[PDB]
Amino acid sequence: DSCIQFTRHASDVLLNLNRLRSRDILTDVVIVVSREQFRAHKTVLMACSGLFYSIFTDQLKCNLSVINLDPEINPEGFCILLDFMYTSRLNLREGNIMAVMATAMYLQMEHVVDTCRKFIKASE
Amino acid sequence: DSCIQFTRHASDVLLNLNRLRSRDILTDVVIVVSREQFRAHKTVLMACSGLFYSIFTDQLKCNLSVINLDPEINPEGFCILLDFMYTSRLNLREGNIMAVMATAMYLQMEHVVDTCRKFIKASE
Amino acid sequence: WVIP
Amino acid sequence: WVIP
Ligand SMILES: O=C1Cc2cc(Nc3ncncc3Cl)ccc2N1
Ligand SMILES: O=C1Cc2cc(Nc3ncncc3Cl)ccc2N1
Ligand SMILES: [Cl-]
Ligand SMILES: [Cl-]
Repeated sequence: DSCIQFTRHASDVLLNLNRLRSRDILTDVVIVVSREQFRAHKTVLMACSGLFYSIFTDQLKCNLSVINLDPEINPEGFCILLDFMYTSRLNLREGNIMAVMATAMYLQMEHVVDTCRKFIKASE
Repeated sequence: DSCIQFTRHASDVLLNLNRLRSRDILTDVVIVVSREQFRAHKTVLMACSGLFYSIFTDQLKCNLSVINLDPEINPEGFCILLDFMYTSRLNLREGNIMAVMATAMYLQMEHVVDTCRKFIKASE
Repeated sequence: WVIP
Repeated sequence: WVIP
């Protein structure tokens, strides 16, 4: 086509979605991780994660207001990944890299899994 | 902080939100324009438009599944802006610029209003 | 704004 | 990935 494009549009949209999350506006699901609860928007979770995409396209699960993750999932790893989903920023540290990578593999967040693999390989 | 950032994350999120819109997945509102109906996600509309942000933060309107726009709003202008919201691409043409600018002013989409003003000023 |  |  002959469209023009606003370079900062996608980033501004994600920034606003994160502001709605902060203020708990229009959040439609609670993710339960080892009795730690995280409120989010189903569409943002689907847009970032192969696991949430599969969950919320399921005819029965699409209607659930609570999703319980596997008990092996670490709440801090989930929190770091939820923050990444809404900001593009990943708080990756020596002390959390194993939990973050395991959570990203479970959530099916391939780009996060890739950078964790590379950061681990650099330290060996 | 000491975060790393995935450059293409925001763009990939918006691309996935547009794929959900195309497939009518988790759309939670219908926008009615001169008897033309557009399905969308309330959060994306809020993230892009000052008008939708005000509408869906209202305690009564946040719960509506149908929103009727002012009858002076042109459906093609709305369609072009809805596409921009989900893609960052604006299909701005000599034949639609007046309708697009009027719709962007009503929707309170300041960056769109700005480029329309500039494109109009270049033609005078 | 840019030409994509 | 970049340093923001
Ligand atoms: O690594 C990843 C990230 C990711 C996101 C999604 N999301 C969607 N895919 C296609 N159409 C719409 C959506 Cl919402 C699916 C798989 C994966 N895998
Ligand atoms: O031009 C524009 C675009 C735009 C978006 C919004 N959205 C939000 N603002 C702040 N926190 C969350 C959200 Cl969702 C408000 C005003 C305007 N004005
Ligand atoms: Cl990812
Ligand atoms: Cl705008």
